[PDB]
Amino acid sequence: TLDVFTKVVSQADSRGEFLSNEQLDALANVVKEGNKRLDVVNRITSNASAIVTNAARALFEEQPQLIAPGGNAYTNRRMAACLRDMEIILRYVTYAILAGDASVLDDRCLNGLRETYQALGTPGSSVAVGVQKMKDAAVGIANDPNGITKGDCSQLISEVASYFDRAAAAVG
Amino acid sequence: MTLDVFTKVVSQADSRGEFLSNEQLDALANVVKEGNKRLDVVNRITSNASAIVTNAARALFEEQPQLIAPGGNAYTNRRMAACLRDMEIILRYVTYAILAGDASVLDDRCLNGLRETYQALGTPGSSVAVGVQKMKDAAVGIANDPNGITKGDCSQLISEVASYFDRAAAAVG
Amino acid sequence: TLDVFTKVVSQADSRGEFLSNEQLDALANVVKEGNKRLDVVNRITSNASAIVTNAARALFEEQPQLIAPGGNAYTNRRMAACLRDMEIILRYVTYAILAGDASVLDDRCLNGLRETYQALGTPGSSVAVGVQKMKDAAVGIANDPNGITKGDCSQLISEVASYFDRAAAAVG
Amino acid sequence: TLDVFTKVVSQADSRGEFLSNEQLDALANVVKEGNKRLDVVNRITSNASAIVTNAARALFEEQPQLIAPGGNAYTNRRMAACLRDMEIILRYVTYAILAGDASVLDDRCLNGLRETYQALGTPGSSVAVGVQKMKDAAVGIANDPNGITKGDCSQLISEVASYFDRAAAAVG
Amino acid sequence: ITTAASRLGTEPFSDAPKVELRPKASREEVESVIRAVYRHVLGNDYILASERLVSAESLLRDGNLTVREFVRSVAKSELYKKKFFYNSFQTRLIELNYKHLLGRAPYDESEVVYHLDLYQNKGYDAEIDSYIDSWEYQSNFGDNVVPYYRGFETQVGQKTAGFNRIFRLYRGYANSDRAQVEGTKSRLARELASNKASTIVGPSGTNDSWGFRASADVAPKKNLGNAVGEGDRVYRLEVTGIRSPGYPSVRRSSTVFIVPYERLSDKIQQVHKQGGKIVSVTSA
Amino acid sequence: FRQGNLESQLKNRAISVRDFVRGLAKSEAFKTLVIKSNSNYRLVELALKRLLGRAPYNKDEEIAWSIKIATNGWDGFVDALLDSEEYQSNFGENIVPYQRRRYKDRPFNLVTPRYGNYWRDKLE
Amino acid sequence: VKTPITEAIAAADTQGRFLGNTELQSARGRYERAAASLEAARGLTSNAQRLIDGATQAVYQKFPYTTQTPGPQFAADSRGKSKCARDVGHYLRIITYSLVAGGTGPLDEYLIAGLAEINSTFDLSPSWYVEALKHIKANHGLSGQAANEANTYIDYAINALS
Amino acid sequence: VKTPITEAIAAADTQGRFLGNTELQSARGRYERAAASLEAARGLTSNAQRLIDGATQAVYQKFPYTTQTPGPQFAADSRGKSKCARDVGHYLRIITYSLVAGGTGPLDEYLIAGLAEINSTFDLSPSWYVEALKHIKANHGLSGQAANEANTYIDYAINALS
Ligand SMILES: *[C@H](C)[C@H]1/C(=C/c2[nH]c(/C=C3N=C(/C=C4\NC(=O)C(CC)=C4C)C(C)=C\3CCC(=O)O)c(CCC(=O)O)c2C)NC(=O)[C@@H]1C
Ligand SMILES: *[C@H](C)[C@H]1/C(=C/c2[nH]c(/C=C3N=C(/C=C4\NC(=O)C(CC)=C4C)C(C)=C\3CCC(=O)O)c(CCC(=O)O)c2C)NC(=O)[C@@H]1C
Ligand SMILES: *[C@H](C)[C@H]1/C(=C/c2[nH]c(/C=C3N=C(/C=C4\NC(=O)C(CC)=C4C)C(C)=C\3CCC(=O)O)c(CCC(=O)O)c2C)NC(=O)[C@@H]1C
Ligand SMILES: CCC1=C(C)/C(=C/C2=NC(=C\c3[nH]c(/C=C4\NC(=O)[C@H](C)[C@H]4CC)c(C)c3CCC(=O)O)/C(CCC(=O)O)=C2C)NC1=O
Ligand SMILES: CCC1=C(C)/C(=C/C2=NC(=C\c3[nH]c(/C=C4\NC(=O)[C@H](C)[C@H]4CC)c(C)c3CCC(=O)O)/C(CCC(=O)O)=C2C)NC1=O
Ligand SMILES: CCC1=C(C)/C(=C/C2=NC(=C\c3[nH]c(/C=C4\NC(=O)[C@H](C)[C@H]4CC)c(C)c3CCC(=O)O)/C(CCC(=O)O)=C2C)NC1=O
Ligand SMILES: CCC1=C(C)/C(=C/C2=NC(=C\c3[nH]c(/C=C4\NC(=O)[C@H](C)[C@H]4CC)c(C)c3CCC(=O)O)/C(CCC(=O)O)=C2C)NC1=O
Ligand SMILES: CCC1=C(C)/C(=C/C2=NC(=C\c3[nH]c(/C=C4\NC(=O)[C@H](C)[C@H]4CC)c(C)c3CCC(=O)O)/C(CCC(=O)O)=C2C)NC1=O
Ligand SMILES: CCC1=C(C)/C(=C/C2=NC(=C\c3[nH]c(/C=C4\NC(=O)[C@H](C)[C@H]4CC)c(C)c3CCC(=O)O)/C(CCC(=O)O)=C2C)NC1=O
Ligand SMILES: CCC1=C(C)/C(=C/C2=NC(=C\c3[nH]c(/C=C4\NC(=O)[C@H](C)[C@H]4CC)c(C)c3CCC(=O)O)/C(CCC(=O)O)=C2C)NC1=O
Ligand SMILES: CCC1=C(C)/C(=C/C2=NC(=C\c3[nH]c(/C=C4\NC(=O)[C@H](C)[C@H]4CC)c(C)c3CCC(=O)O)/C(CCC(=O)O)=C2C)NC1=O
Repeated sequence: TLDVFTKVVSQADSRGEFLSNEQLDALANVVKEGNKRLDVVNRITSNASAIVTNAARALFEEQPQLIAPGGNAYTNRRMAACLRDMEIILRYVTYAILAGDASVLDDRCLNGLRETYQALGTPGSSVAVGVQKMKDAAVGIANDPNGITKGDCSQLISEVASYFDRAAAAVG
Repeated sequence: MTLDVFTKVVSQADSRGEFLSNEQLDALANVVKEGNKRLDVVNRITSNASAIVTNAARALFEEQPQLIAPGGNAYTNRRMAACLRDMEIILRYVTYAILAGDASVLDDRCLNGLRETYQALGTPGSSVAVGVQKMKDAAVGIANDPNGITKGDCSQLISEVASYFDRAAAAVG
Repeated sequence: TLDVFTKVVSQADSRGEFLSNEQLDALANVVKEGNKRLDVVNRITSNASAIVTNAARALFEEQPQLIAPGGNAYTNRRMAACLRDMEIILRYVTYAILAGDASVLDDRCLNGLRETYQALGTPGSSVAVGVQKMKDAAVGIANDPNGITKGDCSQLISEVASYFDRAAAAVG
Repeated sequence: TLDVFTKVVSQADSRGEFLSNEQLDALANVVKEGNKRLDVVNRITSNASAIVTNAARALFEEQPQLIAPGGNAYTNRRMAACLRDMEIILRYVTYAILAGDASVLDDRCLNGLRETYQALGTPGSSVAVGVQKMKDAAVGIANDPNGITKGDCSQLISEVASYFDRAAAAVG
Repeated sequence: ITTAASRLGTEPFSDAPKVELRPKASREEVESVIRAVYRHVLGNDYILASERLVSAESLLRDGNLTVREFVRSVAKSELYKKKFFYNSFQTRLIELNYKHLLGRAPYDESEVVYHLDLYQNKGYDAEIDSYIDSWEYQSNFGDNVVPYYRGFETQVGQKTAGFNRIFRLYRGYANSDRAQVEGTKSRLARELASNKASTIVGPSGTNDSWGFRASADVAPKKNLGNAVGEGDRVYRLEVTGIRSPGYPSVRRSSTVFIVPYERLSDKIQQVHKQGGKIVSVTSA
Repeated sequence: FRQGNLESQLKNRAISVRDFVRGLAKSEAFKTLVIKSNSNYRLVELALKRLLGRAPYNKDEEIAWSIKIATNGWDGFVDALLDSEEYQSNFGENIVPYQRRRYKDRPFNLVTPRYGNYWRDKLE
Repeated sequence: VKTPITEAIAAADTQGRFLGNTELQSARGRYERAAASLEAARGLTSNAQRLIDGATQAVYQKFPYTTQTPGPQFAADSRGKSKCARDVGHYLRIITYSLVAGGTGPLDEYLIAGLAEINSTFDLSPSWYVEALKHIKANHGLSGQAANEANTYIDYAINALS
Repeated sequence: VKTPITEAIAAADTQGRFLGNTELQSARGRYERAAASLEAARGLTSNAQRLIDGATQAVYQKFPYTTQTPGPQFAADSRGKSKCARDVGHYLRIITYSLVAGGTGPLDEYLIAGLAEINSTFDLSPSWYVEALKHIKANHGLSGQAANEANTYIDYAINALS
């Protein structure tokens, strides 16, 4: 479990020198964008369950053979395995957005997902499609201004689109 | 590994390290008597090989229409051909096992990595089993009917063929 | 743990259609041969301990090097390991006879026996000879009519000879 | 492939300093014991094939089940696999004695022997016992003086007994 | 897990009733709790009658004793050490006590580091006290509930790298865990600090080839090279047991192949000609 | 001429040496040096002489391999040579090409020029 | 799965003992029960198209808003009503499965495990399928001892919905 | 292993084609041949104790020094003669194996692979088992065409020893 701060700390520990001035200048900018980071993380967990069901219907339409009998997500028991585990991507993504680093995302939700499926028979491609259907809706939920002050989050929202793309490409 | 019914008994009798017992030679003498019926059933499949690939393909791609529909795993003409070409490869290794009389050749070539290779490929395992299960009721039905041939009941031999497709089906889906 | 019934159920679940008429005609025959299945299973567990000792003496005569020193079944402890175990084949065989299916036999007593011996040094032949010496006596115990009504069960006894041959060939 | 010399070289390369005086004093001693190293290595390869057959008979007596049908070394083909191999321990041991270092022994004959047996079914104990039956005879061949000048090499023979014990304990 | 549980051999654990200890005493339910303790803690090894710990049992009949204090007392007993502690490495044991007392395979290497400095300062008999007096034990096992395998379900808060270290731990219901061919050495001591998760291999007959351990210096899982293939799809196929032509042709069985897409179809045909069995191909 | 990417792969071990030789045979740095200067029948002979490490048997088999190269390309003929059963059994999977038997036989690098006798006559 | 044959097996497995007369009497209780249960399954398989047409129309008349309210969850569009006959067509399979298996195994493994888990997410009210099964309970047409056997699994599914 | 059934299989596998009439005619050549070969195996299994007693005594009278010379390799002690009947008792199994399999598969896989490899190491002269098999070749007591088929495998083992 690493931060943006402890990323710089463990990197400066390996060289064994003091923290340089521009690194403190860069981390002072993270303090200024710190309140925008709580704007984006609070907006996802408020719309957490609404974006799980909405990405599930768009997945199970466009691959109809899953629900269909013989499919990997056919019975009501596996179906809940898949439907509820779509939160576990979002559980570890919004950890990484609030952390600002992809270390927590890597060793919990990324380290064995492409591992565990060969023994399970869950298609790798199907899982990737589902997370990529979360990404265009999770970015779109945090994008629109309604009752918040207007600011610029382009350089910060691209971190969120990188986090889902890190989660997608490591499996499929 | 490529094994027979004979070398099944040989490698089993090698592990105990004793001579071949009398009833084992009595059982293998029966396989000699049913040996000509085994060539009756194997010759009938490869004569109807290409006719049963296309006929099982249409019944598959009707009843799961989303495959050749766009976005499907068998949509484009290349993947489609591979799937079509493959359905012979089940039948290539099934009729090997019928003429062998043993499922060892079926296991280490066509069964050992089919349920393996699909997670990396995205192909649906359940659908494939259905495709092979649509071969089985037609392959049994081709060898069942008698036209211009002596009539005998091998029902004890055709059940081996229905076991071989069911071995090929259940190991994937 | 599967039955003959749940074999048909899980097979009919994968196709996703109703149960066909001849499948119910076949399962109605299993009801009629159901009382013969309790005839054969009750006869083995009554002669369970008598067929363990009798197959043990015929094994340890014909391979004398086992209870000879240096052998794998030499000392009293391992010797009880083997003796205790020969019931465990019979425990999982008579489960499969009463189940009428080889699913319970496969995932408990067959799934790691050929696995566990390379680390143990127990030879393959000893197990094969031992179980194949059970089979000709277990069939012979259930074959003879003494004080039971005469019937025909050759289509059912061949299932028992198949179950030991499944247990034998998966190890040696 | 490393020496005693290149052991000191690659160790002195990592510190990045010149070679110290006592290291050259220690390597000058290896020059003085260099002629005893050719005494011990020449005595093994002259008795190479005699110690393979002699350690094989003592192995296949004391574990008779390998020879017996069903064993891992039963058929004449596997039997030559094991017999042929027992030179390959001695091929890589006498490399390491003449090298004076265990680097050549490690990455060829030690790096995958405990690996390759789980897929092969060859037992660990048989391999361990055989190597250890070579060691008390290989030390005993190089120990006795007949037609050579008498010297002291107990500080050098213990390296050979360490090399077989390195080869034994890495597998079993 | 069902139709993966048939292959992996974890169908008996998937539908396994909790034993408990209802507070009314009855000899049969107590007799069946005691088999449920000794089967999981001793890894389906058998207990003979001198090995029974009949004096352990007398306390169990009384109300005060709780399966939890009993499981402390079987692991501190010298019987359990004679099978597992003396014939094994200390890291293996730290790895092993999580399999029995907790039921899950070790998540991080840092969990392991804490145990060693506890084991040195306070002994092994206080180490097993720290496995039992953990919050993860008390949350899922009560005082009157046997430890069972929790490797399979979610047990929220698990890492999935630990989902596959559990399949490196026991090879089926049928196994002893002294009876795996790496028996003495820690199978996961390399995996815990390389921090990679190796391939799940299932047990025998259900899987045609059980014989695959991860090598020392083996091919990397994700690769960079296009590998001659015209289209980038690259797949990583490993073989388990190769008994093809001898001494120079096969210097190393169980070698991992990295083959791109367009020659994958011929590649499976060469491996079967070698008599090898494939445990895994993986896109990378 | 040497490729940096290919050399790196061998150290990593991601690519099998038999998969590595495919890089050098289908390298356009290699292709300009040998395919501009050599005819089709010499292109058979040079690929057998180096990759398979064997002399060609006769003349009629350079004719035999020739049709495949024109249709399959240079890459497709190399691909059919390396996936031949003869190459895969005798060299095996990870062993560098070499000449099999040369009791009294010319080294092939010395024996065969990079370019052919035809392309020399154009240079004059 | 759960079957009173395998219920006798898995109970004797944990004790590590042979099939005594305790586990053996559980078998013939399953056997002679099948003869009043297999033609209880034949009454449902012959009337397959009647009941899924009957229960689907019974749901719409009980809840008239479910045909009018706009939403994916409802049956306003055609693909909702196409998913309507799929769902109750999926219920009648498992009831015929659990009648033939003779236990509540297939009802456990295939229907009710996680059934209360998904209905919170897709806002499918379980009282929809309560009235769907209650139409099948009254209009199955089964009679006698066999009917009683087919009547419990309908009521066992209803208590799992609630 | 090698069997003219599987010889037809592995040949059709490398070409990647179906079992045509080329591979199919190799099967009935194996089938008919078994009826002259299975009672060729019954002549050896019934006479099992005769031949291993006969060939072992034939070796000692041919080579009289092998009973007198002191060494592990020889038959001076009792455990040598105990290993004597083990070896020729192991030859007659594979001949009955390769007669029943109908090919030289079990002779290849179980006997002659590495047979010249071990005899250089243990200094077992192959001419010992040459005279051992030649006694079995003359005294197996089999007659007719079936005996001739059985005999080839005796002569195929002799050429593998030399
Ligand atoms: C001998 C005491 C025990 C024994 C050995 C045994 N080995 C094989 C087969 C192989 N052995 C090796 C070993 C190596 N190859 C290497 O490159 C290295 C590093 C230097 C080693 C150590 C290999 C690769 C093989 C493959 C097979 C071959 O021979 O080519 C066998 C044969 C197994 C088979 O299935 O045929 C045997 C028997 N077996 C015992 O029982 C002894 C205790
Ligand atoms: C058809 C019923 C199903 C299906 C199949 C499908 N297969 C592929 C691609 C490949 N299939 C193989 C298969 C084999 N190789 C073997 O050696 C053997 C044993 C003899 C078999 C069965 C291989 C190697 C490939 C890939 C490369 C190649 O074929 O040359 C695809 C392609 C998928 C893609 O995206 O490329 C498909 C679609 N598809 C279905 O939906 C059916 C269930
Ligand atoms: C066509 C008008 C006449 C004709 C053609 C013909 N040729 C062959 C056989 C071969 N043709 C070639 C030709 C080439 N190889 C090259 O590399 C190139 C330049 C890129 C050319 C033009 C070669 C090498 C052969 C040998 C076999 C091969 O195909 O690889 C045939 C087949 C003959 C046979 O198989 O014996 C035919 C029919 N022959 C005629 O009848 C026409 C008069
Ligand atoms: C094609 C799209 C697709 C996906 C993605 C999918 C997921 C999916 N994952 C499941 C279980 C699972 N999912 C996970 C994954 C996780 N649990 C953890 O502990 C980690 C936090 C997390 C991974 C990062 C695990 C470990 C299981 C097995 C749980 C069990 O067996 O109870 C199940 C139920 C059982 C199954 O068949 O294996 C489904 C249906 N199904 C689909 O059809
Ligand atoms: C942990 C609880 C917590 C939250 C949730 C929080 C959010 C938060 N977001 C803020 C600002 C802001 N937040 C945003 C966010 C965005 N604007 C856009 O148009 C984008 C689409 C989007 C990012 C994707 C912006 C633009 C501002 C402007 C002010 C600033 O830079 O902080 C501020 C500044 C102070 C204030 O608003 O009073 C707060 C409080 N502060 C807290 O203490
Ligand atoms: C519809 C169910 C059915 C089958 C399958 C059937 C087959 C069948 N094939 C027979 C004969 C035979 N079948 C074959 C076939 C062959 N021999 C070879 O070596 C060739 C490779 C192969 C042809 C390609 C031969 C040679 C015979 C000899 C007897 C005859 O001429 O009928 C006979 C003669 C009577 C008997 O065997 O009892 C039967 C019964 N009869 C039936 O009622
Ligand atoms: C040697 C070969 C052989 C067998 C195996 C055999 C069994 C056998 N068991 C029978 C009856 C029966 N068998 C049982 C057995 C039981 N019912 C239970 O519910 C108990 C759990 C169990 C005893 C523990 C019963 C209750 C009957 C009823 C008929 C009778 O009394 O014989 C009958 C009566 C005739 C028939 O069924 O056609 C047969 C044939 N007969 C044979 O010739
Ligand atoms: C039993 C324990 C034992 C050993 C091992 C032993 C070896 C030994 N080898 C010696 C000499 C020697 N050993 C060699 C051997 C060789 N030089 C080469 O270049 C050849 C390749 C190789 C022979 C193949 C030579 C050349 C000498 C020179 C001195 C002499 O002639 O003894 C000497 C002379 C005295 C000394 O070195 O202090 C000793 C001690 N003495 C012992 O007491
Ligand atoms: C019901 C499922 C099941 C099976 C099958 C099972 C088998 C089984 N056999 C074992 C041991 C053993 N198994 C045998 C068996 C034999 N050794 C020989 O040489 C003989 C030929 C043969 C008896 C005929 C022996 C001797 C041991 C003890 C080995 C030792 O103590 O070193 C072990 C290791 C644990 C222990 O021995 O305490 C297991 C798990 N355990 C189970 O839970
Ligand atoms: C094998 C046993 C089994 C059953 C029966 C089952 C039903 C089931 N029906 C669902 C949705 C649905 N169910 C229905 C059915 C209905 N809604 C209506 O309006 C009608 C009143 C009623 C039919 C009579 C519809 C229309 C949907 C889609 C709703 C949505 O997408 O939000 C869903 C969630 C999404 C899905 O994968 O399609 C499940 C899991 N799942 C199972 O595993
Ligand atoms: C399944 C086919 C098969 C055969 C036949 C076989 C023979 C065989 N005989 C051997 C030794 C032996 N072979 C003999 C036999 C003889 N020596 C004599 O003096 C007599 C002349 C002659 C018998 C007529 C003896 C006495 C030994 C022990 C020699 C020793 O230990 O050095 C050995 C080496 C050690 C062993 O494991 O016992 C092999 C491999 N191995 C095989 O896998």
